[PDB]
Amino acid sequence: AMGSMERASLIQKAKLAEQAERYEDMAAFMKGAVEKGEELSCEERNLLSVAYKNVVGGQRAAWRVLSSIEQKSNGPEVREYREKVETELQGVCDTVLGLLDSHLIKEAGDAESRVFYLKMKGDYYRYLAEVATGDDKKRIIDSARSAYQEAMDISKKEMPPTNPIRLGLALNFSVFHYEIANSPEEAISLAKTTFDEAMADLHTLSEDSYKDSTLIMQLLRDNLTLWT
Amino acid sequence: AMGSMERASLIQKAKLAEQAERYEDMAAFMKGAVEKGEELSCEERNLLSVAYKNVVGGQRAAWRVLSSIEQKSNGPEVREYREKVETELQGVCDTVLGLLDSHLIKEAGDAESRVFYLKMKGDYYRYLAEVATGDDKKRIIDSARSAYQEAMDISKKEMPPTNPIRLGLALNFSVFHYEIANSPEEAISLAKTTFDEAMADLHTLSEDSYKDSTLIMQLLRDNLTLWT
Ligand SMILES: O=C(COc1ccccc1P(=O)(O)O)NC1CCCCC1
Ligand SMILES: O=C(COc1ccccc1P(=O)(O)O)NC1CCCCC1
Ligand SMILES: [Cl-]
Ligand SMILES: [Cl-]
Ligand SMILES: [Cl-]
Ligand SMILES: [Cl-]
Ligand SMILES: [Mg+2]
Ligand SMILES: [Mg+2]
Ligand SMILES: [Mg+2]
Ligand SMILES: [Mg+2]
Repeated sequence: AMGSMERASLIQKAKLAEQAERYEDMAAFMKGAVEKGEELSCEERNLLSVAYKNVVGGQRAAWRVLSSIEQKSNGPEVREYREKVETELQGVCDTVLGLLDSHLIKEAGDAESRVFYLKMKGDYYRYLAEVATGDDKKRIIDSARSAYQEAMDISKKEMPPTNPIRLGLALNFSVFHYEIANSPEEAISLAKTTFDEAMADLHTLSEDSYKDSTLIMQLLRDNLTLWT
Repeated sequence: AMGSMERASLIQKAKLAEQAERYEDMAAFMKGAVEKGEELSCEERNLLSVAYKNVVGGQRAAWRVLSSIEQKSNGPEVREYREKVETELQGVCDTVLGLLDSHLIKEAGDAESRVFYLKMKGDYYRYLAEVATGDDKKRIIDSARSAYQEAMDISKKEMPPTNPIRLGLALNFSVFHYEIANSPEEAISLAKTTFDEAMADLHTLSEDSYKDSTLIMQLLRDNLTLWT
């Protein structure tokens, strides 16, 4: 449905929809921009990420409320409506995974872009894993694992330890370990190594870079405090 | 699309969607419940009101952001996207007005229901008036006026001055006068008379009724403070 709108108009309207807190419209404008087939700039990558994080964040928070109600219940209404929200959540994750696979990841040759999109692929399989059950759940967990691992390998080879994309990848992969993979020690180890390596690289940064890096380091510290 | 769901299941799912902060789903479930054709209980009236107030509240807040950006601008994108949001806002107001007219108002014989639905009819024409221009704007303002006035006449004949529905009607009609009709003195007069008449009736109330009434009296006082 965004096929008739210019790419630059879609980007401009995504920024307006962000100002208006209309994140479903923001996601649909960024989906249309990706579908134009050109690579995304750094600014455009971040618009894409912000739009879908907020859309899925609404759905995950709802699914959590409904799942809690359902667990306490244990008529069909609670389960039906939890299933409705779950399906729409899965559809959002599938849409994002579809954009990554057609064809954002394959055309991303620079480290900053390739790590960004692989971390997104890990995050959206992780959201699928949160609602999954059984050994359907297993292949989804492994897919999230694989994406984060490929991003980590690239990030370690190609980015400094203070790069905010590298930091946020490590933060989300530590949450995957803690929340999804039942590997709290791996979680803690990753978050502590990441924090310590970044601290030792801070001296290299300008004032503005320092503020960007240390903000994500504080998120790593807040988790280690929650986890230990 | 809610035609196949039982009325009681629609009400139960509206309450769940409220807990999950999913107000578009809440509105669609309550729309489906009204469309069953039976009168609404007091609790159900309030579910209907909460669902649509939140949906339209999102849209009005967005429209305000975009209108402000557009005014400062004065390409087509800002205007196009403001128009997109405006159209969806108008469609929500038309849907609510449609439910009131088919056939909630005509079947509402008790004062508490009839005043509730007429105040809703005033509020949703008032939201239409906020985005309207010219002398299209005039007939819409007059429609909001007419609905509030009919509700006020009934409320004064049939409800005590502390009844919370009567208070909230007077509060919203005073906002209509101040914001839409360019009649700040009428606004102030209404809000002060309403506050004073309720204060003199408080002695008749139980503890719980007193808390309900005085909460809306504080909203009247907060406006008089803003307006004087
Ligand atoms: O409270 C959190 C914290 O989650 C994270 C913390 C650190 C890194 C990544 C995440 P997320 O699980 O949101 O990707 N997330 C909420 C989960 C419910 C939906 C809104 C966001
Ligand atoms: O800040 C207000 C105060 O508006 C009122 C105050 C008293 C009575 C009725 C209203 P409203 O105009 O929301 O019906 N309203 C916001 C207007 C922007 C959209 C969300 C609500
Ligand atoms: Cl449902
Ligand atoms: Cl490539
Ligand atoms: Cl548009
Ligand atoms: Cl009647
Ligand atoms: Mg073009
Ligand atoms: Mg390339
Ligand atoms: Mg039935
Ligand atoms: Mg009747």
